[PDB]
Amino acid sequence: EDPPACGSIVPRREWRALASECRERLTRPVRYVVVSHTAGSHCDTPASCAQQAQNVQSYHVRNLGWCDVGYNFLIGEDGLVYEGRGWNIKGAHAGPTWNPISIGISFMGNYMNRVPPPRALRAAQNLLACGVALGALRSNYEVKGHRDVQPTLSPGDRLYEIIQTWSHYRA
Amino acid sequence: EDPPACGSIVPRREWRALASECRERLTRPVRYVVVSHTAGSHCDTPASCAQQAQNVQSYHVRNLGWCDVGYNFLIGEDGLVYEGRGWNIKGAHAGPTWNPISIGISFMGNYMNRVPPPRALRAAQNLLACGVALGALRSNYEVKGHRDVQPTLSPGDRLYEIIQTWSHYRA
Amino acid sequence: EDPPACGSIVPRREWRALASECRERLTRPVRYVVVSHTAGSHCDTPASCAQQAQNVQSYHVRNLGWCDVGYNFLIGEDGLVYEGRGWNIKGAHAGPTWNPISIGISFMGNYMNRVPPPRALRAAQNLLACGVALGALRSNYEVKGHRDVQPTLSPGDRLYEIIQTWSHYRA
Amino acid sequence: EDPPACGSIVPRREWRALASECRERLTRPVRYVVVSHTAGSHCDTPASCAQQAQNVQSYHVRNLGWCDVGYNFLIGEDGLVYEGRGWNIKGAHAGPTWNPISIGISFMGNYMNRVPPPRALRAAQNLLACGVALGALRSNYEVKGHRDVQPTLSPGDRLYEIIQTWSHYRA
Repeated sequence: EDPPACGSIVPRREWRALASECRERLTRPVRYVVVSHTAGSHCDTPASCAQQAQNVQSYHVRNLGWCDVGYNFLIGEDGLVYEGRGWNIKGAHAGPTWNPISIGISFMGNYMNRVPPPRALRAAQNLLACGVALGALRSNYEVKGHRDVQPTLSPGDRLYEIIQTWSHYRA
Repeated sequence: EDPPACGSIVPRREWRALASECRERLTRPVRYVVVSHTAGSHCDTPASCAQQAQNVQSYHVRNLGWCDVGYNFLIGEDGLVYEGRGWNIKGAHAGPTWNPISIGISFMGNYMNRVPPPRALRAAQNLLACGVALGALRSNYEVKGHRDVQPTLSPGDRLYEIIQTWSHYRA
Repeated sequence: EDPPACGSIVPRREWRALASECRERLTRPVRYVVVSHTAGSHCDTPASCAQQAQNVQSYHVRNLGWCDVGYNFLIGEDGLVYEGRGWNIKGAHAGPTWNPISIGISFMGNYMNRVPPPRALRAAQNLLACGVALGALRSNYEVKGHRDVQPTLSPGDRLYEIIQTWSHYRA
Repeated sequence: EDPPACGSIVPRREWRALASECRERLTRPVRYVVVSHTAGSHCDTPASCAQQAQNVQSYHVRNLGWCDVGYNFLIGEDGLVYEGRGWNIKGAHAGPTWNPISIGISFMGNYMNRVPPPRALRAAQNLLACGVALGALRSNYEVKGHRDVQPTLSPGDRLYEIIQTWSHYRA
């Protein structure tokens, strides 16, 4: 358990992630959930997606210098949700104006002309569900697309195309 | 009326199962969950396990002439749960004295001397978790080994050896 | 084979018992008998008792959500023995360590400051005789006080005094 | 700011308990608390209760054969909490289904027709506030009546009426 029914999340110890060092904490009942993409390479197997998460964190830790991978959760097309900063550590993912008031979830890969498979979309929503259930996400949580809050191309034309569908998407 | 953060399941319409011919139902809160293996080939990709599902369902349908895949849910080493007969229909999985009062989930593989991967064990636990939230299983469901309800090595020595540690395993 | 009759037990059928869902079994011969009371309200007629018998059961299956009334037999001031889980299925009456190895007869009522009418005593002391002849009980079974194996006042204070008198009472 | 600030519990070695013999560990945060009552004699002086506490202990330890006073914490009408088997050791107080996912606090006495003094009602609540501040009790724990999970009158018809009023009582 991770208390309630938390839609199968892969713990850090499992994708061989480097120890975090982030100390800033999210004031908890979070309201917004910004959705993005990594614009990087994608993976369709648990093995390649654990090697892929690794690739993203190392770039964030070793190269850019941050305390840990900046997303709170990474979603692979292997239908699995990878753990990042978790439901409590404020993540660096949408800018200073949004990082402390929202959870950040990123779909691994670049979705300009490519749509993520149903299992990712499913894994994603299922991850939000265990969010409310946990008491980290207000049942009245609002999902904004990365574009919506920053001058950016992500989460890809196609991936942004679908998030507009979600019962919680917002203007 | 009552859905608390269930979990994510791969729909038959995705692993392309055949049409179910079963029309017999399980009476709702179900009290027992029987765990078993298929003593078949494992698979560690959403792709491969979309076939292993079929292999199992067709063997059951085409060769034993059953109305559908035997178990209510199949579980892959890929870390995803495959929908079998689901929470509503009675599956054929552990003798006539046990089939009408239990949910039968089965890890796809011959776990005689092979422990299933963490993500798989995680998949199953979470599945039963959804079970409760959804309301199909009692809050006090009782996970029982296959070999506990009838004469077989199933669900494999090492897999059985592992489920006895589960919070809901019983006598 | 020796018309072993002592059968004069009201059968589940007769007191309108809800169908049991219990399936684990004792092993005959069974060596111990734990005597408890229900600390509940007493009845003294085949009518008012098949009433209480139904009540004690709804409390065990409807409230505590158990697979059936927890005792193996219920004695009534009406002088009759009411079938509970019976001689073969293991009840839920004295805890993890005794439940597996013992039958649990319980007197319907609260014997903290009353002595069960002779009918009840005769009824029970006779019920044991049955267990013996049929084989359910070791010819030399040992009787225990509910409070003997669990922190409680059961089987009542004066009723407790009385059983310590029985031939088969053990330490 | 926010330091331990736990209320105060009488240590084991102050009321003289025998050495504990238990090794089974609770897994914390624990989310359920089951409120029981010894159903025995009350006390109202740090002297009489410290005595009463060991009575209860010998009974569970030498009589029943158990490894230590069944409960995790005993509440005295003297306004003081007596350390039972503590915050992290599995107790024997509500059968095999709850003993491992709950903490067991018992009010020394019998409240079937006697309301516990306010001090008592404040010592037990203060203890709970403590258990949350120490991360022993999940922040959103639920209080259950001993009788809501097992067949018994415990904690007492009036004490039971008292706790249902509680902000965490959730049957």
